[PDB]
Parts: sequence; structure tokens; C-alpha cells
Amino acid sequence: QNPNAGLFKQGYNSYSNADGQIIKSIAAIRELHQMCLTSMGPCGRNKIIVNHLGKIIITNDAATMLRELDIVHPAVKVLVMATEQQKIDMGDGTNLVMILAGELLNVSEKLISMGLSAVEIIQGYNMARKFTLKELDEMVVGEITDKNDKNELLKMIKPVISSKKYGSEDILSELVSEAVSHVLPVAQQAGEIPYFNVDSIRVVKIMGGSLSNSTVIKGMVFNREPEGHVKSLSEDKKHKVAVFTCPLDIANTETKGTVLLHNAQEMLDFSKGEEKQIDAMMKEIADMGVECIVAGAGVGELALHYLNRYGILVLKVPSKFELRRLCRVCGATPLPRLGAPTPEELGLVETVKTMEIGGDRVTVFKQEQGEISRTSTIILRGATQNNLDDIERAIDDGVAAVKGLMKPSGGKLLPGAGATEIELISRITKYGERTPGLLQLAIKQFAVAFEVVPRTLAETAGLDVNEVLPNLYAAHNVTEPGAVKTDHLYKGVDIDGESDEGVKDIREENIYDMLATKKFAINVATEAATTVLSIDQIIMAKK
Amino acid sequence: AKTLVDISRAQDAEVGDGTTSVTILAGELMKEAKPFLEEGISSHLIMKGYRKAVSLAVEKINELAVDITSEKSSGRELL
Repeated sequence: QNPNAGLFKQGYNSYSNADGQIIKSIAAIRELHQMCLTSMGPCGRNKIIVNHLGKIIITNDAATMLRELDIVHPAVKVLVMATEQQKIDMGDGTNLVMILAGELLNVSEKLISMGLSAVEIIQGYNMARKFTLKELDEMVVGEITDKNDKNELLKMIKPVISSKKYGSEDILSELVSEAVSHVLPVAQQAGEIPYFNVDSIRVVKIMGGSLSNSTVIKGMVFNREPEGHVKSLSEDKKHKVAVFTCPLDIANTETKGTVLLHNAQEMLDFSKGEEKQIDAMMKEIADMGVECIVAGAGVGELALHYLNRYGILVLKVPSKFELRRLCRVCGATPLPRLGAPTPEELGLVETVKTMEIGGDRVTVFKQEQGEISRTSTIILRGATQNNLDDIERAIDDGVAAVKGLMKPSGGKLLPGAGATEIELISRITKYGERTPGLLQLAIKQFAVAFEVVPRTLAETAGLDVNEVLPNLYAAHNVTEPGAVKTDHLYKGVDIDGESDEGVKDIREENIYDMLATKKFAINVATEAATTVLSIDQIIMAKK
Repeated sequence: AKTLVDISRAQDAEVGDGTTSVTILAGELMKEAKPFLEEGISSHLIMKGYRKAVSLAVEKINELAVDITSEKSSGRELL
């Protein structure tokens, strides 16, 4: 009896700005905004998620969690798609993009209720974004020389491990930086040819031990068994490795070729035929100097018997992704046939041995000097499986941080730990009074939206908001008796954890944020909030 | 609560004794932190308060634990 006005389409869902859906869309994001507020920072924690298949995934990274969560509202999917922009390109800063984009909608909610048009809200952020991009170039304090030294890598990697896993940042930094120096060649002042990739560092784990007992290998590490009576090869230089896609067995016909026995006469011929043919093919491989054979397919019973007499190490890698990284080290190439070890396609390994690390004997793959490897692997050890899986996800974020050292402003850095977001407030408000017109409302609120980063770090650390926050404003804003500002520009936001009064200087712990990561995160978070504010209506249909 | 079961399986593996006591101690420590949440105390200082207490406990256990070889004993008389 009671009609409904405004919907002429169908019984599907129609979201219009008349009832304030733009506020409800932010409220739905606000529910997931506080989710990321419990993630970023050293006080954050991983979330336990059980898949529909009965699998438990535990990770601290929020961008990975978004892939494991079911998103209903399509307005959140825009932020999820914008979050992947930060994870795919720079690989770091996903927490800075999602939290800021959620706060840009919070400060815009006060402008919508005030009566300010959403078009002038977007126009204000577009003008404030160009004002921020010009300041980020002048806010650079130090610059990474790209020396690729182990001590120089500890400066960038330490804050990357920070706000993910706390207390292990001293041990994990030496493990990650050691593997980076192994995959990087010797060069300087050359940005033409890229070197470091994201697959150059493999992460393996084993139960037992601790993080202090972990080591770093210069090449791929295999946790499986040698599958033969030969445990390891010798120490001789430049061992030959052959990768075979064809399985190890008597040569057959590509079409069918199933062995059948009609009579006992064919039994002695086919049994001895497999013995003479395989031994003849394995002998030609051993005569060429190949002490290691990589079999991508299954291995027969008679094949393992002859490889033990010739002293050839058996290796089986069914995964094609591991074979690609194997070609980058020794130079071997998979051969479509069996018994033809062409020396041009063969690889060279300096040292390959089977050693016991973490309680179990594993056969690793590494080098010494020649045949420089572009791929390395870090062996992790620990007594806690939950924290062990979290380090695996934390190293992957550190691998992408090394990639940010390339030509697009890789050396420049900005002070982190809340020091950058607060300093942007005084610089943007300086341009607020400079730009006349209605843009002053959106420009001032754009700088206030940066207060969520220092407030979240102080709230999760147990510090009083009424105490640390007014000290943060007085740290970046001071009155100097002179024309040139001086003394401390290094005052950041401190997590404490033991005790302190006021704040601390960033120069003590050398916690810095890359310019390429921060400048790219602001543009993504601005365009993400621009899309949400530009949508005043959402049309959906039931599935 | 699966974490209490996971640490109990590691308690029976790496050690073998105290599988029941490690969960009760972790649960009672959780019960003592219940009034801390009602008063508004954040979990950061709660973690750092217990981690410092355990650090002072291990240093005290080493003083309480008596392992002697050449001091007023030998490898036999002690046993």
C-alpha cells in the first residue's frame, strides 16, 4: 500500500546521493579503515583468515589480507584496485595509501555536510596535490649513493622491516642485505641495464633453531633429498649441470610406445634392452664431464642404478618456475631429448653439496666466484611457525624496496616515522592562505588529513592523544630568532615501548622513507579518494 | 584458541613436559589482562610489561637454577 519514489528501474539496489549514500559509502570504508589502523605500525598484528577450502593464511600485510577478504561494496573495490597499484609497482606503502585515502574521505565528510560542492572538493585536492609534489623534491635530506655496500643496505632495509615485525629488525636486516649483495654485480653510475629483479631472492623456511642461527646462501636452496646413493659431488671447480625435460628411461617413440610382453623371449630382450640403452646414454653424459643431471619428469628404477656408479648427482625439479631461476646461475638449458649433452647448452656450477641446516639434510645450489649468480636464497630458522610465516611475507616487501633504488628517484629519501606527514601540514597551510577563493576549504582539510598517521602510531602505542599530539605540532613548528630555520628538523613520532619524554630524533635510528615510494603513494591515494568523491550514485543488481 | 593448541604441541615436541601448564599460564595471564582492557590500557604497554617481566624472570631463574660441577661438588656427588 505504501509506494516508493525515486526508483524507476527494478527491485535491485539503487544508491543515490539524496539520502546521504556518500556518507554511508565512507562509513562502509570506515569499517575497513580501522582494520588498517591496527595493521600499520610496530604495534600491528597479523589476522587469521580461514579459506573456504579449510586453509589458514596468516600475514601482517594488509594488501595481502584484502585478497583473502570478500568485498561486498564495490566502492571498496576501487580502493582495493588502488591498493594493488602500490603493491605491484613500488611493492611498499600499501598501508599508507589505504589509510590516507580513508582519511581523505573523512575530512571531506565535514566539507559535504558544510555545503561545499564535491566538484570544488576535488578541485581543491588537485591543486593541493601539485603543491605537495613540488615540496617533496625540496624535503629530501639525504641521498643514497647506490654504493650497494652491506652497511648502506642496512639503512634502507631497517625501516622496511619496521612496522611489520618488531625486535627482529636487527637480525633480519643482516640476512636480507647479505642476499642483495650476492645478486648485484659490480657497477656504478650506470642505470641503462636493470639488474635486481623481484625473483632474485627466494625465501625458504625450516622448523627448529632461531633467527640468529640463520645463514644466507648465494644461490637456490632445495629442501628435498638427492634421491640416490650419491649425497653430494666433489669440490672440483666448474661442475657441469644438465637439465632434461625428457624422463630418465629407455628411448621410446614419441607416439604411444607402451612396453608389452607377449612371450618370455621378449622379456629378456626388453629387460636387457632397458639396461643397455640407459647405460649407454648415461655413459655419454658422464664422459662429457656432466656430474649433475636435472630431471624435470619422473625417473625410472634402472636410471638411478647407473647414475650411482658414474657418481652423478640426481636432482628433480618439477616446477618450471624454479627452472627459470636455475638457468640464470649456471647457464644450463632444458634439453628436449635424452642422451645428447650439448656443451653449448650445459651450465657450470662452482660448488654443490648436501648439508644439514635446521635439523634436516638439504641439497643446496650455490657458487663461489665465477659464473656469477643473479639469484640467491635466504634460509630462515625459528621455533615459532606463526612468526616464521610472517617473516616470509616481510622479506618479500623488503625485496621490492631494493627495486626502488633504480633511476626513478631511487637515491633520494625523506625522514619517516611520522616526520614527513606532519611537516607537510605547515607547508600546505602556507599555500592555503596564498591561494584565494573557495579552494582554501579543501586545501586546509587536505593537510589535516595527514594527522591520521601520527595519531594512529601514538594511539596503538598506548600514548595519550592529548599529550604526544600537541608535542608533535610544536616539534615541526617553532619560532627561531632569525631568518633561517635551524636546530632540529629531525623530530619524528616515537613509538616508545620503554620510556621517554616528548619525542626523539630520526637521526638516531636512521629511519627514512624513500621519495619514490612516498611521492607515488600520495598520487595514488589522491586519485583513489578522487574517484569516491566523484561518485554521487551507485547502481547495483542482485546476483 | 588454536594458538594455545599450537604452542602445546610444540611444548610436547621440543620439551615434552608442561603441555598443560603452558596453556593454563597463558590463560591466567590472559585473565589478568581482562581488567586492563576495561580501564582503557592499550595492548602495547601490556605486551612490553610482560616481556620485561619475563626478561627479569629468566635472569632470576638462572640465579635460582643451580648447575654446579667444580664448585663444592663433582660430576658424581651432585647426582
